[PDB]
Amino acid sequence: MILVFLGPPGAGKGTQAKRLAKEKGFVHISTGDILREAVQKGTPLGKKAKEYMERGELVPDDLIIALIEEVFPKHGNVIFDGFPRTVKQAEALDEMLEKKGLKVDHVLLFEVPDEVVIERLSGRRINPETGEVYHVKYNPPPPGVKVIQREDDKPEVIKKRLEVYREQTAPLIEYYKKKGILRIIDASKPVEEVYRQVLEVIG
Ligand SMILES: Nc1ncnc2c1ncn2[C@@H]1O[C@H](COP(=O)(O)OP(=O)(O)O)[C@@H](O)[C@H]1O
Ligand SMILES: Nc1ncnc2c1ncn2[C@@H]1O[C@H](COP(=O)(O)OP(=O)(O)O)[C@@H](O)[C@H]1O
Repeated sequence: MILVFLGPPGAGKGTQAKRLAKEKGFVHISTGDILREAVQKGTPLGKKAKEYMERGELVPDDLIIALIEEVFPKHGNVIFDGFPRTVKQAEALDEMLEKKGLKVDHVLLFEVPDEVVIERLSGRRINPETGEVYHVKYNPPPPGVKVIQREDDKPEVIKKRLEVYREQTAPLIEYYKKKGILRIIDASKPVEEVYRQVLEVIG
């Protein structure tokens, strides 16, 4: 089963993907996580992507399409988390899947208001060592766990990321509606409740 998680930054896509991957057996592909690793390792991809990421802009399509091809599994259960983010990316994904004899089975839209995701992003914290994601209110780190705030989780960058989502990524909702595989998740609820919706959609 191939899943696409679509929705604004901070909707909880990574959080749901990690739990679903562990409990139900999916490979989790997060373009955000992979890009951040590239920046940290100072690869040619990382050095180019950094400037876009830090300003809340999308990384150019050709770079992202290559990234995904590099980590594409042969078949089986996959969650695409934060990919595609543009129509060109969605077209490219369809092509990649086709050449592997695969197709997108469900696109889950994580529907949630901007005020909800602003609080989620502003309070998001990461353990730079384990990569585990926390939230200063909704999932605080335990005593003794050092965390950091991502550079792109600052207020002006959150604003830009949401504008970019509405401009370039939101059109994918109707792209996938036309194909008849879009399913709406209410992502404004607590983690367990969103997870049960995800499981209800995919069975
Ligand atoms: N599919 C993609 N296309 C273009 N840029 C991307 C893509 N995925 C991630 N990025 C870049 O990485 C940043 C953070 O990725 P994102 O998916 O928002 O991860 P997170 O939601 O955990 O912040 C984006 O704002 C953008 O700069
Ligand atoms: N349902 C939820 N309710 C409250 N906070 C959440 C929920 N899901 C995730 N979070 C927190 O919100 C932030 C964003 O979650 P994340 O999974 O990184 O979103 P995305 O991958 O869509 O950007 C994180 O700090 C996370 O701990």
